[PDB]
Amino acid sequence: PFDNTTYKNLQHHDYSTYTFLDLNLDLSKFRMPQPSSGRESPRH
Amino acid sequence: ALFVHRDTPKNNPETPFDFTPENYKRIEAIVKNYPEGHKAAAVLPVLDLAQRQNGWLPISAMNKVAEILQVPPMRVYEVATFYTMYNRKPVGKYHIQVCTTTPCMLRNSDSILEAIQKKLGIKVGETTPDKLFTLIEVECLGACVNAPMVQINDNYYEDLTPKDIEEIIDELKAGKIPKPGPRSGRFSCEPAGGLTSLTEPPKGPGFGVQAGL
Amino acid sequence: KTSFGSLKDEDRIFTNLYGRHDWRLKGAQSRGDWYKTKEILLKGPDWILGEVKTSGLRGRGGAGFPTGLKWSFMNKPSDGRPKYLVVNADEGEPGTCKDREIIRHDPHKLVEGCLVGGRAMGARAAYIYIRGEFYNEASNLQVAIREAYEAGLIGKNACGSGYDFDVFVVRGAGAYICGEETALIESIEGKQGKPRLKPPFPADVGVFGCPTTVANVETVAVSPTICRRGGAWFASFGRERNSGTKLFNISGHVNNPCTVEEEMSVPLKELIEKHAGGVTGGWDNLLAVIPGGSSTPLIPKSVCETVLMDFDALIQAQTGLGTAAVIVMDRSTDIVKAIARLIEFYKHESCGQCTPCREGVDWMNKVMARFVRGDARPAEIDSLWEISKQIEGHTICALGDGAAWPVQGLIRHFRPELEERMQRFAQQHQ
Amino acid sequence: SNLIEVFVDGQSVMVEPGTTVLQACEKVGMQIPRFCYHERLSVAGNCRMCLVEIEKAPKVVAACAMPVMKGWNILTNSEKTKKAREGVMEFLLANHPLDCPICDQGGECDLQDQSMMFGSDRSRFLEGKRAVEDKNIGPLVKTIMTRCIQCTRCIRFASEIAGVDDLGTTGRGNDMQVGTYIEKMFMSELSGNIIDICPVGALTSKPYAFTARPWETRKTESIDVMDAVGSNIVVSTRTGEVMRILPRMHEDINEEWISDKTR
Ligand SMILES: NC(=O)C1=CN([C@@H]2O[C@H](COP(=O)(O)OP(=O)(O)OC[C@H]3O[C@@H](n4cnc5c(N)ncnc54)[C@H](O)[C@@H]3O)[C@@H](O)[C@H]2O)C=CC1
Ligand SMILES: Cc1cc2nc3c(=O)[nH]c(=O)nc-3n(C[C@H](O)[C@H](O)[C@H](O)COP(=O)(O)O)c2cc1C
Ligand code: SF4
Ligand code: SF4
Ligand code: SF4
Ligand code: FES
Ligand code: FES
Ligand SMILES: [K+]
Repeated sequence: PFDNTTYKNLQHHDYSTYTFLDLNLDLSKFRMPQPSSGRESPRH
Repeated sequence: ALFVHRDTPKNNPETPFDFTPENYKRIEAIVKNYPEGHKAAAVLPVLDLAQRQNGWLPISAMNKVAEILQVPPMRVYEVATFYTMYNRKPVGKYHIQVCTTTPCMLRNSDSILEAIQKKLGIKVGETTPDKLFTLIEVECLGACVNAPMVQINDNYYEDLTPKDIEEIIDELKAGKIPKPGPRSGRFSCEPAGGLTSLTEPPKGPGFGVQAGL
Repeated sequence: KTSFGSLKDEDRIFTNLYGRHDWRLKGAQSRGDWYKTKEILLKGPDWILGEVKTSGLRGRGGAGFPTGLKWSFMNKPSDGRPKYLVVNADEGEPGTCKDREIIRHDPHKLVEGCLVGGRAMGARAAYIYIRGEFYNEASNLQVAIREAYEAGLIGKNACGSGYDFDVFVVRGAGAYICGEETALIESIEGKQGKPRLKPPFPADVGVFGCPTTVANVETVAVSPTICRRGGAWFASFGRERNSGTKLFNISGHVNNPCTVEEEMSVPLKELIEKHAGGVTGGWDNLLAVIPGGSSTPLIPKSVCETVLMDFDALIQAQTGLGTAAVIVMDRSTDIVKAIARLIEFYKHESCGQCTPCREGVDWMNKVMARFVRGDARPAEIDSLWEISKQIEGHTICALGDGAAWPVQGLIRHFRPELEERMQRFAQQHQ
Repeated sequence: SNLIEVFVDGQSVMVEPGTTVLQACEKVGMQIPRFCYHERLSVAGNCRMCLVEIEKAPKVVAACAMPVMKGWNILTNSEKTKKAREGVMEFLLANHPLDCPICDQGGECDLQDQSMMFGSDRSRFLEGKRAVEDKNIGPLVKTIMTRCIQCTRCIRFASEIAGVDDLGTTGRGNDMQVGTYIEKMFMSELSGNIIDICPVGALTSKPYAFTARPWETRKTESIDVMDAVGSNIVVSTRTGEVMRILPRMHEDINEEWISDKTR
């Protein structure tokens, strides 16, 4: 039903100190390979 | 807060520090986020992860990051000293931060800071003797319509009063965690006298789309 | 049209701005998001840029640069280097909280805008830079990006269009100077937040030396709605060269501080009296209003009555729209202490690269502390005006102008108050 | 060819594409004041001394970095250019210590010379000056960081020519300090050139300290015999007594550097 009172952003009360990095680690298996500049480092 | 380091017995290059294997996996994901040839672009998140593991940055996480990412350690020192979110000194468990910019100073954040100071028995930049709190003064934190406000670790406590924030500190001293949000009748950012706008339901998909799309 | 204000709820782009509805993908698709995105990505980058140009959208970061031309600067064949969109969500300017609400409650609008903007200039990926202190907002954005990835809306074969586009989220480490575009580009690359010089523009050399476009969250999150509803619909609001709607953050000495979407040319008095509930103590108690956050000069009560809230109506009133953040100070405000606090804030958040800001912002901080205490003679008011003129226009980035402008506004509109405070201290001390 | 025509004070000169305003003014015979620009280090543009007013443009550009294009008129001695130079030098001398009589750079200081030539004549500063803690980088270079103006020639020389990567800028705002952040000795074979390229007396020569003054040393051009490179040098003496050895400009051997054994 149409609700205009209850706050629906209640997921962020259960965020630990590793949530962002674990989410990034989960996303790291969905992404395309990165382009390469032809050297491993700028000083190589 | 000095920008030069002296080798104390508690902070020396021989201080033991290393990443846990799951943190190594997160570090390798962070490195894989960036293009090849620019592995130095991951200095910020790996250093932040090292801080979240250790609680503070000695001079053993910086050289470990420099060895892992193959960069000169001077660049890691520059990055650590430039940014204010990197703790080069061991802070307490709860890092209280009170924002005293003009949009918060107009709504009397000084009363909140004074109440915290005379509750914990310390001053700005000082830690409790049992290493549980650390009170510093920061700039604007992006919640100016929720002024006054403080930030404790990753939690934003907004629309505070001296009695309410004294109760919040009491809750933290008992080991409990409070709810990171505004403490008045408002929920996130709406006016306290009800919704002036967006009282209509959203129209849903397919509304007002132009012809030919 | 000549009368502006009172935007209807059907015309507001940011539904669920207050967080009262579901912010996840089910809540996003029940409101209009991710609709006909395959057709948008298939109609062409030139078509998307033309729809943006016809809308008359200007940059909501604070510069007011026309977003159509700025996004059309990247429409060039690639020389082998990749091309990047970078969405900036640093939001370190005082008085501004709109982008935090956009990240927290509407992440799907942001990532749909990221996909559309990436198609508009042939970008390879998106690097959303978010503030270090916005941990829960960045986590919500990552959750929404994972939800979009798992449904195939972005990633490989994005929305069944054959376009390749990734979205990445990076986090800052507490530096306001990183909000600048070139400073953000340097901060992404693993360096300090020291801004580069122009030329080279980011369209030629940006992040990792690649072509890059830096765009605000508010100028990205409206692009799908512009491309769906139509450019002329977006250009039907506001005056000429001020087309569209805007998020306004009213804070300070007001009855109800709030973030509200509104038409562009709404009067400031109408905005305060309709959405903020009025000035604390009534409209007669008003002393000063900062129109666009701490970078823009203030205006007093007499000017503030009949000024529209757009770019031209404030430029002609020797101020700027900025981040459209209205800070209200009533008559109980020590305005000199507030401006001295602003100069102290600009003193702390300066990268120190180029010497006029690095020395003179501390100089104005010292003389403003002395002005607040009243320990001065009236000649250093004009000396401070000369110093602020010496900084404005001789720096690498625009933080020097953003620190010089409030001093000039305070001098110009409130020199008698400075003079009487200083002469009162001189009488009481000697 | 690809020569483009630019105007310096109304005088037309030909320049290659990509040439900065500073190099064009040097081609016509004008020397733009500069602090952070060196012809062999990378372009930094963080001292704002080289600001010059291109006509029909209401914003001064940095001559050390901005390239010229066709039809640009460069007003090198206009009113707003001089005002910009005076303001930049006022900001530079706001926090400088009154250490000229105790300085080894006195009489050969770049800052003193272009303050006499392009700066103003008196001070409006009235507050307390800053103070920077002095660092130790070795028994070759004497370091007094209260006099450093953060020109970042240290970092560029150690990162591009010496190739050591041991100098950096730690801090933010007015409290930014050029240093090594730890007790580390900058020991390379080219560690006197940072003394050479420091525009102020922050990095001076430790063996030369408090011995002579530049206006009295007789300069005699000679050849280094320490190595087989054949570096051209200047021996500066004082009353029949060798005081110090400086490099000579010679683009074919030792462009403006020498090894510290020679020095
Ligand atoms: N939103 C915020 O949090 C803050 C906003 N501001 C506002 O930001 C503004 C200053 O920012 P800037 O980025 O310096 O503004 P503006 O000088 O740069 O230009 C805005 C954008 O247009 C591009 N651009 C401009 N001319 C161009 C050209 N000829 N060719 C190619 N690209 C071109 C720039 O690269 C930039 O991305 C002020 O209005 C200030 O009030 C200031 C501080 C904080
Ligand atoms: C010191 C400084 C801080 C800035 N911070 C922000 C910011 O936090 N968010 C923002 O959108 N623009 C900020 N800007 C403005 C940007 O330089 C740039 O105008 C903006 O990121 C993109 O503008 P656009 O809306 O046309 O895309 C800042 C500028 C300066 C000089
Ligand atoms: S004006 Fe200040 S913040 Fe901007 S580049 Fe110069 S020193 Fe840095
Ligand atoms: S470096 Fe130059 S200006 Fe500074 S004290 Fe020495 S001689 Fe004087
Ligand atoms: S010590 Fe000298 S050369 Fe080094 S950064 Fe400072 S002024 Fe420049
Ligand atoms: S001024 Fe305090 S949160 Fe912005
Ligand atoms: S010489 Fe150009 S800014 Fe320093
Ligand atoms: K020197």
